Amino acid sequence: KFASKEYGVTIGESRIIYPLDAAGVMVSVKNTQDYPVLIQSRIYPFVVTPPLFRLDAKQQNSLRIAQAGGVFPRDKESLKWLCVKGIPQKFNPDKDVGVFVQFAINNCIKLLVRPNELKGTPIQFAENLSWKVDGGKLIAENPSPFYMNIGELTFGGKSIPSHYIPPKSTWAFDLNVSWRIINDQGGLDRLYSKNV
Amino acid sequence: PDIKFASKEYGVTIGESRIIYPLDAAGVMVSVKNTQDYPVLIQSRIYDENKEKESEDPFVVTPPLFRLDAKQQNSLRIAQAGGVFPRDKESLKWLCVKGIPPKVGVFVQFAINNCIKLLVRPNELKGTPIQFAENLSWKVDGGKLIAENPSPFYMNIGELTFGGKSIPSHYIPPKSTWAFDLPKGNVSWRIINDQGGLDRLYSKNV
Amino acid sequence: KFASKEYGVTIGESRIIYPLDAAGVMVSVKNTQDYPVLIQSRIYPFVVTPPLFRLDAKQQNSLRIAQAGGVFPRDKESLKWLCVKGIPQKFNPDKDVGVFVQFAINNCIKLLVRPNELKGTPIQFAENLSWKVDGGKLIAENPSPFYMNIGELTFGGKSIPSHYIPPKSTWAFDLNVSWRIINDQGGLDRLYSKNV
Amino acid sequence: PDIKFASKEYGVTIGESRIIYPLDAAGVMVSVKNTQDYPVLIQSRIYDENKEKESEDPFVVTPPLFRLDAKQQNSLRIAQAGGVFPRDKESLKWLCVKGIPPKVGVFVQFAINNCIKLLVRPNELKGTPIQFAENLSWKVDGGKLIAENPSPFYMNIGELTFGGKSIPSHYIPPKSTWAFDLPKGNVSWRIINDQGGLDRLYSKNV
Repeated sequence: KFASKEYGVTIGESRIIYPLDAAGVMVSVKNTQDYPVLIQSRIYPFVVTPPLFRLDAKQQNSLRIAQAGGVFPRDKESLKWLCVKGIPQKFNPDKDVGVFVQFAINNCIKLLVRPNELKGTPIQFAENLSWKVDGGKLIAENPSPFYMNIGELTFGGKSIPSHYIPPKSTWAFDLNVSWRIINDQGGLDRLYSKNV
Repeated sequence: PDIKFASKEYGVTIGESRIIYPLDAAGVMVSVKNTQDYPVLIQSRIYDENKEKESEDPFVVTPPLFRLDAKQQNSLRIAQAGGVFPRDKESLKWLCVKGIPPKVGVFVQFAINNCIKLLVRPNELKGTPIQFAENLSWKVDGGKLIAENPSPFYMNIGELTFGGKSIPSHYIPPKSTWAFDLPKGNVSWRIINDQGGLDRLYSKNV
Repeated sequence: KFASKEYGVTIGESRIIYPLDAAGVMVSVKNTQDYPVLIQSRIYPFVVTPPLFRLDAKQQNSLRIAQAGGVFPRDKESLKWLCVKGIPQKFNPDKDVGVFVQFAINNCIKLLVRPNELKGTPIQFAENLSWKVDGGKLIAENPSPFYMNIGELTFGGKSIPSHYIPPKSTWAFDLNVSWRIINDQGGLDRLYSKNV
Repeated sequence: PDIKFASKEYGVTIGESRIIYPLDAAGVMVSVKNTQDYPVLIQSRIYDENKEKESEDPFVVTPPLFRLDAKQQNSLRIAQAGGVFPRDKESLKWLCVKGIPPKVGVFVQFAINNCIKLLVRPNELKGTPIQFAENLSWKVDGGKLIAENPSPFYMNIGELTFGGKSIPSHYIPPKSTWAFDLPKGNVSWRIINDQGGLDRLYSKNV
């Protein structure tokens, strides 16, 4: 038998905002191990540069995200994912014998694509969510041009696993509603309540 | 002693998230989220790179101890319990949230200590870091590269080279300086903006 | 997602021989980590001493295995298992931030109970295994008073996951036979062949 | 560099297995076993605490590289490819067998480097370690506890105390000595016998 569990939390939101129609954006990638790693980037259209490079211990390097430049919707935000993979004399039985480890790490930040033509900010629209219940699931609708990053969500005084609400669209949660979205200062915006 | 396995976000960091605390606001709230599908016990605290760990911070989080169920999230409440802080410049604090087990073979337990920057921003402060990145000046002393920051903001640097050679980035504290180590014998830099992206390149000679 | 695999082999056999009817035996337990651990022992009758104790980094301590002294068979060897569990100022964001680990470890050596009255050694009896096939499984019989520690086992030129063969008893394997047992020098004894 | 996670058998060692190689036997065979239910790649070699790792040993294992399937076992073949070794005393070698992968989240790989003692025993040597445990003598020098071993065998010590204080055990090489570190300022010991058990206690004054 060999078993492992991981314990920890995500703090806040992290995102890259790509302003639609910009030649591109630059993003830092820092290796914080104290050994060399091979960094490989992909997006999930857009294209990332270099698609593959070496990073020495404690060093950082920039990446350039840039858009193929095909049709994007102009009425709303879109969501892509940037994923960055990192890959890595006398005999002495106290040094040499035992268990040795290696690990590969795959990271993904949201890459948020925000058309220049779009009005205001998520905050200004957070109240305007409305809610309903269907085939057992708690459905939320977002009329907003923005993704609504749900950070606190209670239904009938009991809290529901969060998830963003795509703009001009809907999202369906598993089981009176209150919610807070996440503001552009990593923080939680104010609370709202509604009915069904 | 605590056996350290990896560093941030498992050794690979994209950009840098930050939290702004508007000085003498009653308090900010922060989302915290358990990605596992099993319960996690959560311990939160504020630290300062200039204060001893055991000692208390003027700033405080709530709940300082909280069991969080599978996939669940909770809000933390950061509050300045009346410390005294400068009006003219930013102050850096760190909110850390550590997970732990709730109460033939190996059973391994990985405990993630996740810290994010708490940037204490006086409201008597107009503009943003973006508008001050230029103002950095550079100097070499006892073989260390020294950055002077005349501005009220922290310059969270994300790209640094000195004579083509890339240097392990750090921040430069406001109205203060920072000393970088060298390898061999012109300076170029980018700070990290709010879009979580990198700012423009600037260059200057020592 | 979080996943881990372990890669390694068992070398040879390890056992404690308890000579039936002895006041007891002594066994070393060494902690090879460089930190303190809490050692807890159990047997799977017999009794182990201390049943629970602290062991500093690199230190060792003895354990006394001793038999309740109830009825044991005298015609053959018996098999018990000894299992030993081991349980365990300025802030600086390069030292303090990241992933930290702990692990508990549970070890089991065979505890082989060998009556004084018993003749010879496994080696002298290794040839005397005989084989058959039934409900799809490859069955081995052991007429020997000893456990036969199978270390190499091929059937129709293809190798089968090993397992000991209890004495005056039988064992059934999943799917001409050849086999080697393990001698009391950790090594592999000679090869034999039979039919069905 | 290789990132070390734990030491032997994950930090908790019961007794000590050994392998005896009868000097100038053609070769001994050893069982090796994959407990996982997935394939493992196996790399075997002999080392000497007195030779450099990269350098070749007179002794050799076969196959030096072997993929072993789920739950499978294989025999290794240790052979003295005509080195020159003393007839009068034992020599210690080490057979090491390392496992490796065959060719959102973390994927972790634990690689176990398992070594067992290869005790090269001349046949011109009657008796066993058991019959010589008594012959150890002790001495204190520059604040180290020194064991003299006049015997042809390795005294694989499994219990040592000096003035009630327990000392991290080691072996004492035959017709040679060993130097133990101290903590504070009478000696008691047990070697490890063939039943994998501990021998009788002996005591002596420096």
